[PDB]
Order: sequence, then structure tokens, then C-alpha cells
Amino acid sequence: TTSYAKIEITGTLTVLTGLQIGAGDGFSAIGAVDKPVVRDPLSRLPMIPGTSLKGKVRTLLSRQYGADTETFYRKPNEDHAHIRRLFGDTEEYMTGRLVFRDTKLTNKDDLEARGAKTLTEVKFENAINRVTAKANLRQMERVIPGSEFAFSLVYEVSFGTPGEEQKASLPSSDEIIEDFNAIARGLKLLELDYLGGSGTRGYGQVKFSNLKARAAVGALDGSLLEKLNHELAAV
Amino acid sequence: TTSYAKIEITGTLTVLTGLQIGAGDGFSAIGAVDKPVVRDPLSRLPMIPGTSLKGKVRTLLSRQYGADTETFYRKPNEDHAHIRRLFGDTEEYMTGRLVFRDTKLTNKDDLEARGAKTLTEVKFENAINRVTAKANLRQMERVIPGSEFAFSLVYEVSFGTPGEEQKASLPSSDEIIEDFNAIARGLKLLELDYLGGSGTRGYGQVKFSNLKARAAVGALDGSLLEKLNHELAAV
Amino acid sequence: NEDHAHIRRLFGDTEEYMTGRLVFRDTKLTNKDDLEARGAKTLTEVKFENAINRVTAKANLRQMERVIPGSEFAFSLVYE
Amino acid sequence: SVIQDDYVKQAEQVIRGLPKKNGDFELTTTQLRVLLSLTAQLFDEAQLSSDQNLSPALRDKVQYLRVRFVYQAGREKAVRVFVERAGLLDELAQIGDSRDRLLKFCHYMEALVAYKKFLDPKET
Amino acid sequence: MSVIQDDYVKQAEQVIRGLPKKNGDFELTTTQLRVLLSLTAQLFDEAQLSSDQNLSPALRDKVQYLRVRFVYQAGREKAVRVFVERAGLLDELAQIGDSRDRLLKFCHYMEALVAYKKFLDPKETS
Amino acid sequence: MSVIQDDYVKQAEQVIRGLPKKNGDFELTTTQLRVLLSLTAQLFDEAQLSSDQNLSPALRDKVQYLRVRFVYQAGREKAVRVFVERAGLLDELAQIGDSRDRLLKFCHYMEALVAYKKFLDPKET
Amino acid sequence: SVIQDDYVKQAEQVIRGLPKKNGDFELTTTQLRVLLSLTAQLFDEAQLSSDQNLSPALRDKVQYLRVRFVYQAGREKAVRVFVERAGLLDELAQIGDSRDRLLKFCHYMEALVAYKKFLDPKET
Repeated sequence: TTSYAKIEITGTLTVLTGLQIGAGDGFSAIGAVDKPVVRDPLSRLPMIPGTSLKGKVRTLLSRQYGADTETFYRKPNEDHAHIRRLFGDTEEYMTGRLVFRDTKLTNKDDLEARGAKTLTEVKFENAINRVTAKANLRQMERVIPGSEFAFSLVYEVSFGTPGEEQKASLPSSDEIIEDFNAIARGLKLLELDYLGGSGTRGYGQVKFSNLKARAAVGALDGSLLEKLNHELAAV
Repeated sequence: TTSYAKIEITGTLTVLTGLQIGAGDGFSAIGAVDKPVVRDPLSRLPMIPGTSLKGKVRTLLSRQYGADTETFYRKPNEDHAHIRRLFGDTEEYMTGRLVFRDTKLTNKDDLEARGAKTLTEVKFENAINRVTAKANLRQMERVIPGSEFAFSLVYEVSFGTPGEEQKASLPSSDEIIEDFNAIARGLKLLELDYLGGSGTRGYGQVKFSNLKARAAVGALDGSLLEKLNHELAAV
Repeated sequence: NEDHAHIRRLFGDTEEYMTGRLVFRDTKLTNKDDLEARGAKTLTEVKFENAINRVTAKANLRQMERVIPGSEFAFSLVYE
Repeated sequence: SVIQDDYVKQAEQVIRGLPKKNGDFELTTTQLRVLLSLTAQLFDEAQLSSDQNLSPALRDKVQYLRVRFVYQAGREKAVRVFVERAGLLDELAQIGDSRDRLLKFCHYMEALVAYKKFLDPKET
Repeated sequence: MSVIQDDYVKQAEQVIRGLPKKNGDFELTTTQLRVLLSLTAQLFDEAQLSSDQNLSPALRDKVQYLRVRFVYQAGREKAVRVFVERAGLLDELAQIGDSRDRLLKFCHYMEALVAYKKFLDPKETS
Repeated sequence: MSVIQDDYVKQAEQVIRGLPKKNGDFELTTTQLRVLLSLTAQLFDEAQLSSDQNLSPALRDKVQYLRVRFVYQAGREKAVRVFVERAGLLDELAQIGDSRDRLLKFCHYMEALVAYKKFLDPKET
Repeated sequence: SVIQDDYVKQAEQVIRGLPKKNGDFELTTTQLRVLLSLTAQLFDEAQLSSDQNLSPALRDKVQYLRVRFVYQAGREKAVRVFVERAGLLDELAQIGDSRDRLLKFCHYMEALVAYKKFLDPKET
């Protein structure tokens, strides 16, 4: 490219079937269920930690690139050079280029405007036996399917970590298209998947809306921001 | 300038997502997590050091001044001439014109009135092996959101270190506004980035409030303290 | 020796005002029993710092010792 | 007022006097998880609030909690002996608009489900 | 009174050795005490900075919350249930009362049990 | 009944030469012992300036805490566990009842293990 | 013994052969100021004694000096080369119960620092 820039990608994350990230497991309240969900430690709002959002998209992208090249990526630092470019590693691209964020719930007042009382439902499940059928109970807690979260992530355009034996340079404008194409390809794979929890039993179906890019610091090349908004137009 | 002055910039740094400035060692001694945070030895409050805040802002400005001039600065003695007169080096501008300070947590009793049982949360993260689908749990500690630190930063107007090749001179009224534009630009990059560690996975988002300059010693001009507050109002 | 005449008569020089009027003293820690009552184990803290190489993104650990905040020193100064 | 200053001592004697079958403790902790999830959200908004007197919205939520303690104790024989012995329907009428009456009630309520799990087997 | 003896480091060594085995590796982990260890450290950091020998009423209602989170945690875990009974942590917490030095005596005994738990146990040490 | 063989400089060399090495270097560095070498300096400088022949109860209190901090550090580190059990530090800390003379022999033996630790391998500058 | 007779010309052999870097030398006397002050307080006390066998109050002063040479050599690079090329660490291990063996080490140590400072124009 020509100069330093930071690209901000805003949007909206809405929950379609009930979400249970559930990484509390003991830290939560005393009058609570056995498997509680992640809440904010001050305002008690349900949250999405951002480590689960980053690790799920890297797992789904390592299987899409691992089926087109017919190899099994055994661990990170053995991934593709397009996944290890925007997600980090510890070998030659030492830092991300993508900064994920934690996300609180936003439409709390819109849910009590309708007839919703608790922000999290409690669902009872069963385990039946395939001969002389007797059943044992478990209780699950999950966020209600009307919730909305303020999705955001930042993208940085700089020299990066060049390495001890290399000549440093900026990524060209053709390479920023291939980075944004893999973001929206990895966000369309998440709309088929379930973002943490049970998932195969109906949990965590999620949807993206109003994805658009900005230029938060520094100018861009010109007629480049509008074709980054077209890669994000198909989610 | 024809005078001597010391300007003091005060404000408020607030915590949006959870912040972890690690310590490694440092005597917590009762069941502590594998990744603790930096505290105070006497008041036992969470703190932000002056080395973490100075070193993060200097690298964000060398990435911007470096990419806009097509030059990769590989050591702090090779930085731009506007960076080395503010932060200092060991060849030409021996001491920097800026003094950073350590900050401690201020609104402890405000957070305890709103229902915080502890000043730091413990977060359970989990790495998943791609072959056996097993679980590699870990415990991370970080400062809770809503915490608020008192920010302070001093600026000096004097001769500096006028080496034997040059004569001594005070900075003019155009160099002082040129320096405060670089301070306000460098603090705006920190809001579009992270502080501390694990920031590509959602940690350490901050925000600055109520920035205002004030001449603590000496006499400035009449139309100079309102031009320096005009630069800090863009943060 | 090139300082102001108000500087060289308080601190002294070697040409005109041979000895200063101010006598500074060395000071050591006084509230050593007040700090240990409030749960301070050692009078000094060890700070862990870092220096990240900009080419390879590697860390260079160093350890610094410093006096903890909250200490007090009984200041003294004599004028003649 | 029925809640003492040392509420943990009187909340333990309530659980020791609950009725029992040939086993023990016909009342379980799963029969009132819809009453525990409504109490644990009244405790949150009362704690985050700053004013001393309650909101109008912070009285419609307390009044809805009192209609669930009668609609659940009505359709369950084990629950209605627990509400009448712990005196939960007497304490909810004392909380008119004072915030510290609510937080003293929610601290006493969660000291009853502590000794409900500890004083018996069959709960993990 | 005084269920914690002097030379408590010898008393804490015999408590951890008297735990059930379950094929060598212990039933009790330090992850099951994580919500309890993070509350005792907050109580120790506030009683140490104080000066008066009687606990403030803003500090005597954090001991009553701590002894109601111990009872709830011992009720739904059987590994934590025997450890609380073998060490006598609920009897000491009820007998703290209002003195500053029967609360600091509890927290020094609490550190020795976690210190001997990580030492006498493999499948740890990372 | 001490581990110190009245020389403690040959014995402090018979420990660091027997520490389990790895493919590259030693498995134990000196950055892992900073929390224990900072508490042992406060016991040295306090017991030195005392004129009595037995420890004060305020001085005897911080030997129990150094005894607990050794057990916790040896529990969560493999290299510190193989070093504490080799030198015999946890059995020697139970021998100091209240004797000032047996406390001073521990601090002399402690800094003879740190001196040969810096000398017998590189990566200590 | 490692110390030869006429140690003054032996001490000039050690200082003449050293890792002279791009400057004059790489070892400075400020890097062994702590060692030069413990030796001078040992030589000025073992010379004023009378008995041929060293006192036990002087036996542990050799032990602290021996630990001091081990710690300094492992910490500083430029002093590690000095203590083995001159043979100092394998000389402190021999002074068990001999007063005159202590004086041979201290007289040899004085000749080393005399040629150390004379043979470079950086120190003074």
C-alpha cells in the first residue's frame, strides 16, 4: 500500500436459537444452575468473551483450507499462510492483524418492552434408555433468542514483524482484498455453525447484519474502501 | 518562548474490556493463578505502570511515522526526529520532554457500592487439541471493566541537552503545538488498539476522558494554553 | 561555576563563594515499624520489565529493585 | 420484621425442621429453580441501583415475585410448607420501597438454598 | 475455641495426607476451591491494612458471606465436603466473631492447606 | 542432625553438578527463585542485628512463612522440586526451632548454592 | 601450589595476555572493587596475628571470599577470564590452617592489580 491505516469493521450479532457459551463453571452466583453462562462481573449482563469468537472462526477456516488442499493441519503454526497472516502465530507472523473484542448485550430495554422477564431461560433435558426406558434429568441455562450484540473488530495495515533476514514492506492493495475475502468467508461458515455450547442439539444459531468498514486512522488508497464493503456485502 | 515552563496533562483512563498487565512473579502466595496481574505492594490495588504506557504509545507512533515515510525503524535510536525529542534517545536528545507516571485504581469504593465482591475476575480459557479433541484448561486474571485510573503526564520547556556542535535554544511556539499534536494523535491510536497482553483475543480496551493542560510552573503566553487544549479535545 | 549569583551563594563554587550556606544531610528510612504492621514483607520490590526487539518480536527480561511507595524519610537542612 | 441480625443461624433451623417421608426432604432444589431465577435478578438491579427508595419498575418486579410464591406453593404440597415455615410471604409485604429490606431478604433467601444442599444427601 | 493449633504447618501436613485416594490422584483439586480462594484473599487484604482490634461492620458481613459460600460449595461437591470436615473450616469461621487476630489466624492456616495440596499431589505442576 | 557437613562449599558444589540437565541447559534457572531469595534476605538482615541467643516471636514467625512459601513453590514447579529435595532445604527448615545459630548456617548455605548456580553454566551472563 | 616463585613476573604474564577488544582492554577495576576490599581487610588482619594456625574467626573469612569469587565470575564475563587465567579459584581452596599460605595469596593479588592499572591508559 502507501500509508499506515486502521480499518474498523462494525456490525450487529443477533441470536436465533439459544446461546450457551458457559465458561463460568463455578464462579457464578449461589442461586444458579450447575452449568452457568458467562456474565459481566459488574453489570451482570450476558457476554461473548471474544476468545471463543476468534478460536471458532480459526477452527472453521482450518477445515475449509484443509479440504481444498487435502492436508490435515495438526496444530496452529502449521496452518495455511492465509490463516496465519490475519490470525497470529509464533514463527514468522508474530502478531495478529485482527483485534477481536468482548461484547455485552445491548437490547436489554427492548426485551423488557416485550414480555420477557429473565435474560436467560432454564431448559430441562432428558436422557432416555433404549431398553426399559428410564430417564435422568439435567438443567441447562442459555441466553434467550431475542438478544443482540454489538459486533466489532479492527484490522491493522503496517510493516508487521519482518524477520531477521528479509526486507520489510507494506501489503499491497491486492492483498487487502484477499484478507477481507477470507474474513467474510469465515463469517459465512459461522452462520452454519453454532458458536460454542451444545450446538448439535439446537444451540447457538447466530446471524450477522449491517457489516460495514471504515477508515479510523489514516487515509486509504482511493476506490478501495468501497470494494472492501463489497466483500462484506455477502456477509 | 523566552521563559521556562512545566505543563501538566491530567485526565481519566477508563477500562472497557478486561485488562491484564502481567507480572510473572511477585508474591501473591495463596492459590494464585498461573498468570497474575501487576499490583501495589502496600495498598494491594491494581495498577498501570509507566513503562507499559510509554512503551506502547512509542511503538504505535513509530509504526505510523515509519509507514508514512517508507522506512522501517528497527531500534529506538533510529526513530523519527519528532519521536526522539519527546521520548528521548541516547545519542542526540538525551532526555525526553515527557514524564509518565504510575497510576493506581481510584474508584474502589464506587465499585464496591455497585456490587463488586472482588477487584479482579478470574477467566477460564480452554485450548482444544485438534487431533484428540481434548481440553487444556487455564486460568487468567484481569482487571474488571468499569475500573478507573487517574492519568497524569508532565511536559517541560527548557534548553534540553544542547551538544557542542550546536548552540542552545528554547523551543518556539510552533514546536510546542507540534508536540502536543503528536501526543493527542498517539493517545488516539491507543483507543483503536489494546494495552497489556492478549489483546488480539479481546483484552485491554481503554478510553481517555477529560484531558486538559495546565501550566504548573512558569508563565506561558495568552493564546497558547487555549491552543494546547484545542489539540487535546480531539481525544 | 557559570551559574547565577543566587545559585552560587547557596550551593557554593570554587572562585567567588567558596562554600555554600546550605548543608544537606543523608537520610534513611524512619517508618520501618509502620510498614511492617500494615503487611509489607520486604522494604523493596522487584519489578519485572521488558524490551521487545522490533525485528523479531522477542522479549528481553530485566529485573529492577526499587523502594516501595508509602515510605518516609526525615528530611533535614541547615542554613548559616 | 422476622429476619434477625444473624440470619444464617435462623435459616439453618428452618431446614432442620422441614417435613420428611420414609426418606428425607420431599422438597428438592429443582422444584424451585423458577423461583430462584426470579430472585437472583431482583438482587442484581437492586444492587446496581443508587437511590434509596425503589423505582416504580422496581416495585412491579417485587409484586410479580409474590404472585409466583403462591402459584408454585399452590400446585405443590412440599413447597407450601417451606414458604409458611420460612415466612417468605410475610417478609415480602414488609418491603414497601426500601432498598435495604430487599438486600436483607435476598441475602437470607440464598442462605436457605445453601443449607438445603448441605443438610442432606442426593444433591451431587 | 481455637480449632487451629500453634505450629499449624504441622497440622496442615496431616490434613492433606488424610484425604481419600481414588487411585492415587486426589479427589480434591484446587480448581474446586477457586471461588473460595479468591474471596479469602480479598478478606486478607482488608483485615491486614486495618488497625483496630475489632472488625468493622463493613468487614463482619463479608465473613458471614464467606461462611455461606463455604456451606453451599461443600453441599454440591463430595470432594470438598470431606476436606471442609477434615480441616474444620466451618467451626473456625463461626468462632471468628469480631476480633482481628482470629481472622488473620484463619487466613494463615488457609495458606498452608493450599501449599501442601500442590506439593503432595501429581497431575499438577504447570 | 544437619545436612551441612561443616564445609558447605564443597557440598554446595556437589548439588549443582548433580542437578538434572536437559538437551540444552539446566531445567532450573535463577528467575524462578527470586521470590525465595528476597524473603531469605529479610531473615538474614533481621537475625544478624539481634544480640540474643534465641529468636524473637516476631522473628520466629517469618521462618514459618518461609517454610510455607518453599512448599508452595516446590509444588507448582518441577525444577524447584528436584532442587529442594536434592539440597535438603525443607527438612533443614524444620530443624530451626528457635536457634539463632542454626538460622545463620542456613543463610550461609543458601548463598553458596546461588553462587555456584551463576558460575557452573552460561545464560547467567 | 599454583603460585610460582617470583610472582611479580608471573603477574605480568597474566595481564599482558588478556582478551584485548577493539578498545584497550575489556576488564576494569571497577568490576572487582567489592573483591579488592574484602582482600585488603583480610591481609591487614592475618598479618597482625601471631599463631601459625589460622583462627576459626579467620577461617570463615576465607570461606566468604571464596564464595565471592565464584559469584563474581559467573555474573561478569570479563572477570571470568581473569580468575582462571591467573589461577585464583584453585588457590583459595588450599588455605586451610596456614597463615603463610594466606600471605602468599594476598601478596600475589597485589601484584596483579598493579600491572592491571599500569598497562592501560584508561585506568588513571
